Amino acid sequence: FQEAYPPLCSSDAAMLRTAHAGETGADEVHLAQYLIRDASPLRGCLPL
Amino acid sequence: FQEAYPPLCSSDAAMLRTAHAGETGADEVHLAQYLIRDASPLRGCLPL
Amino acid sequence: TQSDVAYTDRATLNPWASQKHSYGDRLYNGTYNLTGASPIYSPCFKFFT
Amino acid sequence: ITFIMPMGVFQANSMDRYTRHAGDFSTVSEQDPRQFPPQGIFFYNKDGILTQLTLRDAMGTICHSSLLDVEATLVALRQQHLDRQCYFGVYVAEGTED
Amino acid sequence: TFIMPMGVFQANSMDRYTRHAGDFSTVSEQDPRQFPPQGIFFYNKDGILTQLTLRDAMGTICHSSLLDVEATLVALRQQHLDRQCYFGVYVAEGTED
Amino acid sequence: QASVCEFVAMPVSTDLQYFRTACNPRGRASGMLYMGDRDADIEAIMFDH
Repeated sequence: FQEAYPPLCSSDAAMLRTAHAGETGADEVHLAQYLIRDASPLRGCLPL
Repeated sequence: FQEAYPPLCSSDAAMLRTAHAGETGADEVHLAQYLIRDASPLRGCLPL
Repeated sequence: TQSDVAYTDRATLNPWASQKHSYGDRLYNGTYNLTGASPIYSPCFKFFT
Repeated sequence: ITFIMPMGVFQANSMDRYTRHAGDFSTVSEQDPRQFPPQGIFFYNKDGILTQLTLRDAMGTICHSSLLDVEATLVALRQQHLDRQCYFGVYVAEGTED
Repeated sequence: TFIMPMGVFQANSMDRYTRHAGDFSTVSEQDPRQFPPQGIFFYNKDGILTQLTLRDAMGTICHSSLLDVEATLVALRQQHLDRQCYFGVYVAEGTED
Repeated sequence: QASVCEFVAMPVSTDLQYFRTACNPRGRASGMLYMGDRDADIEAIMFDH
């Protein structure tokens, strides 16, 4: 099938950690430091 | 005869994407741009 | 000269308590037996010996 | 089916200077590109992740021929009597021997 | 395959957009929070992050042994360009002028 | 266990909707699937044009 998609990502001083554990707050851009959200296997794997 | 179908928009979609996929942008508008929307058939299929 | 086996990005988080004879190791490692006469249990004794 | 479609549109009736929740597309300073016209055309194609249409083409396109147009259209409406209208002034001349 | 990008800063200036507020900038007066991205604090199995920030320069880019220019332009001496040309080209030695 | 990375120097500013559309690195078609509309010139689709 020849490809690869991008993820539910995280980790800035503005966007790194879990405090919340599930699916968190929800910004979707601000200027020029990013995060990234999911596109593949699991709408629900990674719980800490 | 005469009349018309549609879907849901946002043009500065700097009124388009923060984190949802569901029912998100509906108050028509944010600063000076043009934020079209939604009235042909299918509501809520096929997540983004 | 080699790996931190846990977090393989660096040698060791703090270079003050991880070398052969660093301050941390000279203070708590049971082999040197610095705190033998102290009757107080040392909670980090098991992490260094 | 058919539909129709768009580039940025504008309103007219001067009735919309409102507000709801805010500190806006504005910085320490005043007026670079924000009190201004929208952007345009883009899209969002097959299965979940949107697409551009900003600034590139109408030039294979209206250098076009059937617009200067005068034979057959006016032709197809020849023969009446043209509604109340006279000069306001259109004729012309050459000096005035004065 | 999933495939992970890691280097740029967009020289935008197109798509300003946003989700959060005035809750926020950093501590004092002037508002630059304009960091684009450098390399990567990342996790592992069961508690622990490691970091693909980069800090040996030391993957790929510059490399040399494309010190090697007879074969690919073995796709550049048997197909054909568009001519650029012949006063197209001048800085040299004299004519007693 | 083992892992190995394949980077190729990606882009500052025209696009984050192909950072929104996703994929294999390689980028635009070579592959194999839909065949037929002529076959034997195995030199000129990702080697000519």
